[PDB]
Amino acid sequence: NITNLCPFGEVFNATRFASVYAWNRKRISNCVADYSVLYNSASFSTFKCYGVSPTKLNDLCFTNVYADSFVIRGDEVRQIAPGQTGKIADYNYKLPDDFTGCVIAWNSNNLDSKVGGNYNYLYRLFRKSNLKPFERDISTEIYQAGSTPCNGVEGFNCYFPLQSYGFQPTNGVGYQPYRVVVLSFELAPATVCGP
Amino acid sequence: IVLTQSPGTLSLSPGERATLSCRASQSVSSTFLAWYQQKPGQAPRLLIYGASYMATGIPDRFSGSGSGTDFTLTISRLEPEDFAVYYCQQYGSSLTFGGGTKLEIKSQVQLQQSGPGLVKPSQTLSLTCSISGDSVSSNSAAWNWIRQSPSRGLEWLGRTYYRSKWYNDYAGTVKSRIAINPDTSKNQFSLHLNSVTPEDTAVYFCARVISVAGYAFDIWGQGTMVTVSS
Ligand SMILES: *[C@@H]1O[C@H](CO)[C@@H](O[C@@H]2O[C@H](CO)[C@@H](O)[C@H](O)[C@H]2NC(C)=O)[C@H](O)[C@H]1NC(C)=O
Repeated sequence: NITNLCPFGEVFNATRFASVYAWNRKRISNCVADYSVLYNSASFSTFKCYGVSPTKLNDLCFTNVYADSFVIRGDEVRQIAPGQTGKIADYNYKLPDDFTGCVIAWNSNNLDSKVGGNYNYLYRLFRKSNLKPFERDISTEIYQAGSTPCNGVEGFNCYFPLQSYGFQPTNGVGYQPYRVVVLSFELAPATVCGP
Repeated sequence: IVLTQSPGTLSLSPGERATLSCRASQSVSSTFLAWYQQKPGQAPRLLIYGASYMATGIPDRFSGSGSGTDFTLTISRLEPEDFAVYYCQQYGSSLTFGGGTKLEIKSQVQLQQSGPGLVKPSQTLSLTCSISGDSVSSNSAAWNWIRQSPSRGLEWLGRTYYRSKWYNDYAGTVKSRIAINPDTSKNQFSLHLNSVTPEDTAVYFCARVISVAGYAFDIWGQGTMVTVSS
């Protein structure tokens, strides 16, 4: 019955999104969420919902929601879905098998690219073992790809575990930056639900 | 690991496509293949690192693909200025270049080289590579030395860098008689060879490598030729 708008404005319209390997997470609570404005925006390239169908989100009440945001390459978007495998779904950001939420993505080629090449976006490439769902790894220790221990210094068979996307305004549509926001619902006194 | 350039030589016309091929002796788990284009009389230029990602100020005609033991480069629409040579470089447990294909048709950081160009046989050779626009003791860079001769192609000599202290590496062929010395006071690095032989006649370049950019030779030097003769 409380009447205050959810801060959906700042999440989607933030000036800076973090790298895929250090994705942000935000709690939204004690507010009424109007999901109609998002859907009829036509500014989103992809709006896919698992376990819950849109156009009914204005009903239903949730315990608490989650907003995960980052930026990745345009082609790699299809890896953000349950049961998918790849570099992103193994070493960077993995979704559980029982996901109940929606995935929103839209092209951002005119904000995240620079003339000289943007090297401020990175992604993890090597890891000893795959990730568990919703687990984040931030460390930057040197990966040991061979029999000879590296002892914390890089060299032959001692690779740095992070690599740069290198976005540019002239890249193909498959290699352009895309912004992604993942909403997770959990279905306790419900606090967030629309009018 | 040995890289073999599959197409020998191609002759095309303006407008259509071109297709290259690079083959690895065994699997490259590091996946750090890079493609370089060299015009005559000029230092090589970087095109693609990571086998797919574009470099700085490069049009969209060039495309890269491949994985495992094979790789390919594709040119969408040729231009009369594409009279050049194209190489194929890898990194991992070893650093090796490729033979390369000759194709014929019908900026904020600078490296400057200095040193003598002629030396008496059985003497010492000294070269220096001054840096403008960066600090030689950077945390995320390495400084290399490359040399080229027509009989052997492009050859890797040695490298130096600094993470907590100074670290050096050298190629097995030249281990016994090579030295690399940095100097932070005047921000340079120099190469020394105590003994020289007639076959050493070659053209030398100094190059910078950034670890987050696929270990690709980003910025090259002017390069100078050295001839060993009486
Ligand atoms: C984020 O910013 C966009 C851009 O201004 C907002 O969407 C616009 O809102 C105005 C009303 O103030 C409408 O007239 C435009 O048609 C909207 N454009 C689009 C593309 O939606 C949006 O309201 C802001 N907040 C969120 C959560 O998106």
